[PDB]
Amino acid sequence: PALSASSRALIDEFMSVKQTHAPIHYGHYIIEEVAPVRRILKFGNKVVF
Amino acid sequence: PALSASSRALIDEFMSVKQTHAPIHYGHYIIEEVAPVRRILKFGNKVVF
Amino acid sequence: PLNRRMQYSYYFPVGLFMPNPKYTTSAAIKMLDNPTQQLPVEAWIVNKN
Amino acid sequence: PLNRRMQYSYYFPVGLFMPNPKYTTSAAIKMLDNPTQQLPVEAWIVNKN
Repeated sequence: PALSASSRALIDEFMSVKQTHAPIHYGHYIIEEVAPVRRILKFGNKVVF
Repeated sequence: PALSASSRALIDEFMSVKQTHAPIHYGHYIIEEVAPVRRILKFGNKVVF
Repeated sequence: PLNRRMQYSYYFPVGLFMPNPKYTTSAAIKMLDNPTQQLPVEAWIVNKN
Repeated sequence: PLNRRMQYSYYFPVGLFMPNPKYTTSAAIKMLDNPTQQLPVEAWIVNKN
């Protein structure tokens, strides 16, 4: 599964916290990318691994 | 006892925080594993051990 | 002969019911329901994979 | 020939819909709309850049 979400409110949550973030909001949903190539994601100065 | 839970929400909050997850919610409940084997629970990228 | 197969036993309840003074030791779980009138009906189990 | 090309297949769903008991597990995000009639239209993904 690739990195997907529903709205950008969960993408900007996932970049802030990557351990305590929500995978499922009220109707909104976000899927963490699990893959062999662990892609490094930058969004401004927030960065996850 | 195995990792039973009465909702998806208790699973997805037990994956997030570990030392401060909720054992007993309002009407739902989750059950920590005290099994002799110890499995890592690969959920997205949020493991627990 | 040494590669033996120990087999344990696991157990978990399905669809229990908390007593009527309900509570919650959590913060970041909000369920769109009347909390004093909810009980489980299914149990979620994590697989081997 | 040591620089080979692996080809993974990535999939992600769009426009899904949660069950009617709708929960949340991040107490930080708050949308300024109704939570109960909330469902996504799209899916935000990330590029290679």
